[PDB]
Amino acid sequence: RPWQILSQALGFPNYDQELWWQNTAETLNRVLEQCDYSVHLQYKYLAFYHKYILPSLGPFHGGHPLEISVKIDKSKTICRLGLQAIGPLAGTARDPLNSFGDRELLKNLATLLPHVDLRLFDHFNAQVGLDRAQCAVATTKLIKESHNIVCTSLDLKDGEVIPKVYFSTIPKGLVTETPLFDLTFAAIEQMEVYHKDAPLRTALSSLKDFLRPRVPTDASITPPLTGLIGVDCIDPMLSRLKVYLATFRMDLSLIRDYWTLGGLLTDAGTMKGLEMVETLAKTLKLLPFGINYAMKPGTAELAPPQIYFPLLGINDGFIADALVEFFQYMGWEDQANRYKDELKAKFPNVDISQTKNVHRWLGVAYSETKGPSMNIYYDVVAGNV
Amino acid sequence: RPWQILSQALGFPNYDQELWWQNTAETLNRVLEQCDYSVHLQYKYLAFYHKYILPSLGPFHGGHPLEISVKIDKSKTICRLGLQAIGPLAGTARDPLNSFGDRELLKNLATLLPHVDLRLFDHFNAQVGLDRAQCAVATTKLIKESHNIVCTSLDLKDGEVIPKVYFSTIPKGLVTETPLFDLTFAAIEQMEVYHKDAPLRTALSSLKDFLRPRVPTDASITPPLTGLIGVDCIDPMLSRLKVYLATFRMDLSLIRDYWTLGGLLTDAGTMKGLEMVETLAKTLKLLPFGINYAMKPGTAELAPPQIYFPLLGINDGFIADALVEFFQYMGWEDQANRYKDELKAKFPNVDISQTKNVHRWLGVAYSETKGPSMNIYYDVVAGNV
Amino acid sequence: RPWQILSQALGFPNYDQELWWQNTAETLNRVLEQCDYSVHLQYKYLAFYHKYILPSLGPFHPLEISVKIDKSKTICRLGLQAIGPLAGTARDPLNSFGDRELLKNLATLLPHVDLRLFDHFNAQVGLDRAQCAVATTKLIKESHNIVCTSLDLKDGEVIPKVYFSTIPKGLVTETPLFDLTFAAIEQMEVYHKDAPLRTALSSLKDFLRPRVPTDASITPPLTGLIGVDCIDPMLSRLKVYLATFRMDLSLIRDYWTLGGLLTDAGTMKGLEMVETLAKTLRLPFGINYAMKPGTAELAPPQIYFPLLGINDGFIADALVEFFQYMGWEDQANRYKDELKAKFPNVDISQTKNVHRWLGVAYSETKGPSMNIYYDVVAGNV
Amino acid sequence: RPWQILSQALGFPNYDQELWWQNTAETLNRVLEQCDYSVHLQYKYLAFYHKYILPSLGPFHPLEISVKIDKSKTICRLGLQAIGPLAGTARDPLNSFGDRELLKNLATLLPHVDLRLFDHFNAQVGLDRAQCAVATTKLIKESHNIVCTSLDLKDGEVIPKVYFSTIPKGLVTETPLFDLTFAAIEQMEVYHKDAPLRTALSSLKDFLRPRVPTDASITPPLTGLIGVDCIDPMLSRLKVYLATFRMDLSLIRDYWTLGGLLTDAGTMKGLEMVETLAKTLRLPFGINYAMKPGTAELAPPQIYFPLLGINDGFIADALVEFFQYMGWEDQANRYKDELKAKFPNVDISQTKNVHRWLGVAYSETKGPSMNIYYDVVAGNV
Ligand SMILES: COC(=O)[C@]1(Cc2ccc(O)cc2)OC(=O)C(O)=C1c1ccc(O)cc1
Ligand SMILES: COC(=O)[C@]1(Cc2ccc(O)cc2)OC(=O)C(O)=C1c1ccc(O)cc1
Ligand SMILES: COC(=O)[C@]1(Cc2ccc(O)cc2)OC(=O)C(O)=C1c1ccc(O)cc1
Ligand SMILES: COC(=O)[C@]1(Cc2ccc(O)cc2)OC(=O)C(O)=C1c1ccc(O)cc1
Ligand SMILES: CC(C)=CCC/C(C)=C/CSP(=O)(O)OP(=O)(O)O
Ligand SMILES: CC(C)=CCC/C(C)=C/CSP(=O)(O)OP(=O)(O)O
Ligand SMILES: CC(C)=CCC/C(C)=C/CSP(=O)(O)OP(=O)(O)O
Ligand SMILES: CC(C)=CCC/C(C)=C/CSP(=O)(O)OP(=O)(O)O
Repeated sequence: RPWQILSQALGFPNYDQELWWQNTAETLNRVLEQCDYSVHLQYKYLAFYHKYILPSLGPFHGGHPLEISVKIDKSKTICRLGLQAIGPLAGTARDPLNSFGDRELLKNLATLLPHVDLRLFDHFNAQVGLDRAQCAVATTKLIKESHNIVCTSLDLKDGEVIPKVYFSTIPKGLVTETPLFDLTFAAIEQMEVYHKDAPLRTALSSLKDFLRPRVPTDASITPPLTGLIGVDCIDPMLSRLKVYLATFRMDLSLIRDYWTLGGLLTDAGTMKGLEMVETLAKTLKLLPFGINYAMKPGTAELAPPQIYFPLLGINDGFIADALVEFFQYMGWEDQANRYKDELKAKFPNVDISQTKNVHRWLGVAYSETKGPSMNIYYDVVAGNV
Repeated sequence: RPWQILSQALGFPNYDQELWWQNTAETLNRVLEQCDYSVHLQYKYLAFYHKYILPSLGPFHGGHPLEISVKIDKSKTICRLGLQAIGPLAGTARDPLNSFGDRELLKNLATLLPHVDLRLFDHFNAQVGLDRAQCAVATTKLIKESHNIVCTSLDLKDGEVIPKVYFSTIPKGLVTETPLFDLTFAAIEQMEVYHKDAPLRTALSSLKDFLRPRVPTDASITPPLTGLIGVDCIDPMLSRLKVYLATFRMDLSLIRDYWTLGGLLTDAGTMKGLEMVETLAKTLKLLPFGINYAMKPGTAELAPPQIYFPLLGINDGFIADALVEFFQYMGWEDQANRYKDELKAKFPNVDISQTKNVHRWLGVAYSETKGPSMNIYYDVVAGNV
Repeated sequence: RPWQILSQALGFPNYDQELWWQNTAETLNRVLEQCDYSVHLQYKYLAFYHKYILPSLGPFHPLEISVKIDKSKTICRLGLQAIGPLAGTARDPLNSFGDRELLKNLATLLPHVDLRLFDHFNAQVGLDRAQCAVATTKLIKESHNIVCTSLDLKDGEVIPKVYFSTIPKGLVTETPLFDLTFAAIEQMEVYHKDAPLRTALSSLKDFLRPRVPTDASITPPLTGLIGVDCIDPMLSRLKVYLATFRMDLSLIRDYWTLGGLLTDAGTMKGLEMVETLAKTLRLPFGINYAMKPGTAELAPPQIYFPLLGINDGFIADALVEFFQYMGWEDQANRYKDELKAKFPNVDISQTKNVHRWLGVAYSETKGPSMNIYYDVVAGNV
Repeated sequence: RPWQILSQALGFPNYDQELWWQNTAETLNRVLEQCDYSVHLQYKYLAFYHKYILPSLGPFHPLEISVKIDKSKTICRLGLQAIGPLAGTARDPLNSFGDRELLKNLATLLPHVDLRLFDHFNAQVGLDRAQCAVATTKLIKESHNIVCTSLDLKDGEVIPKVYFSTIPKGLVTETPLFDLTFAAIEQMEVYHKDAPLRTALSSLKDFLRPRVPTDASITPPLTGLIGVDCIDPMLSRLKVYLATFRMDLSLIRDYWTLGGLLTDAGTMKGLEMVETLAKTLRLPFGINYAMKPGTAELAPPQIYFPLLGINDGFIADALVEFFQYMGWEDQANRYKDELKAKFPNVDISQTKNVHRWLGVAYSETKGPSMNIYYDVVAGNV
């Protein structure tokens, strides 16, 4: 009902927006129900999605697909939306790298939401953004669906909408012929919060020392590489800063290396998470792999990253069986016994035992305070067509 | 909650729209609850009001106030919205009679709602609408809040939105120096449905014979007069056509004359409704009075009109006591025992025992098939300020 | 140059609008120059086209630019199908909203634009959603349209006109086209108060009754379009258009003279001219009968020759020859060069789709006139 | 005439936009003519102003048109405070969104517009919602603004500039203005990679340290504005503006020469000119120190004389006298007539608010220049 009511109440300004809603909103409503969001929050979020996200999605120019993800720990499941906002001139001479859509979205969110802060967005836009002529050069040197600089996620947590943004470093790297490592840390080392917070500066210096010998010292795009910077759109002093590595090679040895920061982290917390990540890899027998190093102001110590396993081209029925098995290993019997039925109900129009593109990523995390968590990213449109 | 959730989910494009929502939507949500609309329909209608009605309302140019009305019979209470849509150039040289806002609204409704039909709107717009130069002449000859030709109501019935429009005859009357009676019936006699439906033509001819000697034969604006034409925005063949009289004089004798069509209607149905209307007038000891004659294709017989009692300048605490008394007379004990508490809860920010502008109209009706009904029109903004 | 300056000053809200401008506005600017509109009017009309027409055009009948040529002057006109943002979907299957949106915007821009006739014909020949969906089943997939619009760029103003198709209501109601055409006209406010129009129409009916279908069929000749000016109903020309596939010298005489009703020298001079043009030279032929309130007498129609599928180099040579016959030596000596310059990105000697219609007219007061309709996009791609 | 043609072609989406056009566009057209912009550029810039500036202006600092006069030419510039649709409400208390909306639209219109410096300074001196609400308690009710914008109408292009106020972040953070100004500048990408800019800035700091507050107070002279060009950071002039209430011949010397640091004949020729202008002649005085990447040496500032509350007839006579002193006889003989013609709906001899600022500059390569800022609305109402 909510996704249908809102469709009857609001209609659509054009057919593209209708088509996006007809191929996403039922799934979104279902995910929200399954995660135990109340009716009022289902309406909150679907209304929000209708007004603010539909027009950002573009036509039904080369972007990553609209992704709904779930963050699962033993207590609860939190839903999140990941998108490439698309400007109305995206991919044309006037906007070759689609540099305006995501800021338009965030500007609109800043007058909607009382706790959204654009300062980190603006900071990183100044540091890794490009002018028109530089965007045109970057399109010549880039695969035709990487013609993007920023993208956006919306965490649907505690009855609020929490935006996050990701800035790609590659385009400025290609155009300026500057090493990715240098332009990443230079952009970070120029933040206001960096200049006033000793713990962040320590955490970063340790991260730099780990990354220096593993990533390129030259201007090449040779993995592993620092390809993305992530921030929360909140007070700079509260915001997690994230450095993402992209790489094509992952075996048990590189997992250990990335997870522990090459032997720096040796505590039982780290090793229990490591065992869990190694087990997951074995369970899957497994786009680049991602590694996400997270830092916060007021914290001098690096914690283990999150590792993202690409799932495109692996059968979704197998992934679902694999995840049930893995939830059993974790002692999450509740999650194991519903996952498969709940997956079928999110995507009723396809048979998951024949698809290979519905599960896209599986991110893994351990914290000592919070616990272990499972992040599953779905290509929503691929589960509705 | 729904009115608040939608405010958090959607925000506002400008301050005027926020201010309208802050002074209407809580009351609207409360009315909808009191009338037993489910949560899902409360969201349906409030979302609708947010997207479609807020931008039509204009700044927080001379129009009638946004009105929420309730239609009460013993079974149920139906909620309705009445508004003057305001175009963005309303009252300026480019649009002196605000001739565009209501059509903009209806165009938007025609792509939203599957059963909305514009043919009657367009027909009456062709017959009583004016060009720019004629609109400017009419502004010279009109009171500065009658600078309007059409207005709109939205019946919120059976989980649907049913639009109705009202066309004022006075402006074309003033500008063309044509009698109001003539231009009203001429416009009606030119309808497609009139040309093909003998019963409507009979019903109308009886109405004409009753109205001819009571309203002006000349071009004057001397009451009683045919001041408004009302239609439903549905298939012309299903649509009720309504002719409204405005007048300043009402005593028991004119009530009898209007109610029975000067002795034409003499059945017990008509006389029971008459007794009820006479009692209501006595109970109130009572803007013009309105009389609304309703016709439908396939019906050759006129039924008694609805009579509208203006309540502006009478104390709202007295009206509420008066209505409780009157609901008792009718044997509607349920409605009598809640009316006063429910009224206070619709308008918590004012003390109704001191206001005089919250109740605006009280319309009365009797049908033999449906039953007696009570129509109460509230100035929503006056109950929130 | 104006079309380039306005591009630099205004930009585009989206790529479709840019593309329409990049394939139409240079030509439009050139037509305006060739017709001797001043620089200020070139800017007036191109700025107008940018703000009001671009968004009506939809994603990138075809946008038509036409020229009305008599010996004194050449007047430029734009003919379009406005496209609503939900056109062709379940919510708007016959694109019934775009043209009214355009006209509402014009009613606040222009002091003399009147929507009463638009609204009257919309009420009479328009359809509701469910009837629009039935009509889409029974119609070719590019005739999913009810109204279109023209903008006459005359005397430094913009004069709108609208055209209502009768075919959809015909198919849905299974009513003869002749009956619904005249029924819609006979219901006008102006018809009820103007005897001369009623007479003129009764004579047109008497001529059309035995020539068009008495049944519900869509066979030619047929009353397929009603045209009105968006001005005071009492000043507005009402036009009834016939569409037909058969035209020979005998049918020309029949249509031109209303089957022998018109016999004056005015009529016969125009007849000789129209016969010659035919000799000099697949969409139907069009015949357009024009009536005005206060006029009881029918005049000869305008006849539209379809030119789609005929080579544009041949049409140009044919037109030069014909302008010579008329004693318009000036128009004959420039036509070919001016045509090349309107459409520089294409070779007009290779194309078959640039010239679309050639309408012809005679008046005794004004004179003979030539109306050339160009598919602008086909001369630019 | 262009401003009238564009009005007829484009109309207005709402009355506020009409009103702004009816009180600004005639003047803007007249200024452009007087400065010898061709008809095509008059249309370029008025069409631009219609589409992009009107909706930014809000409901009907004040919209300023300025002229930069040297002996060769006069260049026209527009200075505005863009106004967001929720400006001044709880959702946007310091109007922090309008100017970025305007610049985003300019970035797709114009090929050379760059937002990196805009974004950098927005991150450094901008505030979140709760901090914007605190600043509104501590600020006069028309200083509820953080950024404003100018558009230089030079060489047939539009060159945007932005100005960030430091005062709000100052009040909210209780940080000295001097510290936050330089901290924001010292964090630029270009500062970290350009030694000459760092040197130029260090010399400016050394001059400003003992003259402006060391505490958090808002007392003069103070660093109140940072100005940047919206172009490649490496080409962009960075400007630090002082606002002060006290100016005599001694402080002029002090500001002009950087307290004796600059002693060359270029500096002293400009100094004589600025002294004369002062003799010839309540908002503060402005002093604008300009730096560029690749330049290690500070040049003399531009000094802005406030003219609000002084009679405009007297200012005009004062300017004629001063153009004579400069040997600009042409500019002296037309100034007064050209001023009357810019503002025909008002009598400029009765007004005190039309001329707002008079900025003065010397370069050795270019020459002396005169910048006159007009409150356009005050010359039209
Ligand atoms: C801009 O980031 C992307 O588009 C991602 C992740 C990514 C990021 C960098 C890179 O070199 C390769 C992949 O590539 C994807 O296919 C994808 O789905 C990504 C992603 C997914 C979810 C999300 O919230 C952000 C990015
Ligand atoms: C256009 O109609 C109005 O504005 C009404 C009713 C009316 C109508 C005609 C007239 O000469 C005097 C009053 O005047 C009112 O004050 C008012 O509230 C009217 C009304 C109210 C509700 C509604 O749904 C339609 C009209
Ligand atoms: C709805 O009318 C059209 O689309 C026209 C003319 C037409 C009109 C009726 C008909 O039965 C068949 C064709 O068909 C065309 O191909 C075309 O170019 C038409 C036209 C052109 C210009 C104009 O102002 C109106 C219609
Ligand atoms: C925020 O800056 C302004 O609004 C200005 C200049 C100013 C700047 C800083 C300050 O502390 C006091 C005044 O104050 C004015 O009255 C005015 O007209 C200013 C101005 C004018 C044009 C321009 O391009 C920028 C600022
Ligand atoms: C291949 C690379 C480097 C990254 C792509 C992986 C991906 C889906 C990144 C977004 S991670 P995010 O949704 O923001 O998750 P949290 O870090 O807050 O748990
Ligand atoms: C003074 C005059 C003539 C009329 C004003 C009275 C008024 C409030 C008219 C709208 S009546 P309406 O809401 O459409 O009620 P229904 O007839 O369907 O019951
Ligand atoms: C009806 C058929 C088959 C073709 C006619 C083509 C057509 C509608 C041309 C426009 S006629 P129009 O431009 O409105 O010209 P005028 O009658 O005012 O001279
Ligand atoms: C800072 C004070 C008090 C007044 C200055 C008034 C002001 C900001 C004028 C604009 S300076 P601007 O137009 O940007 O001119 P240029 O420096 O490029 O010559």
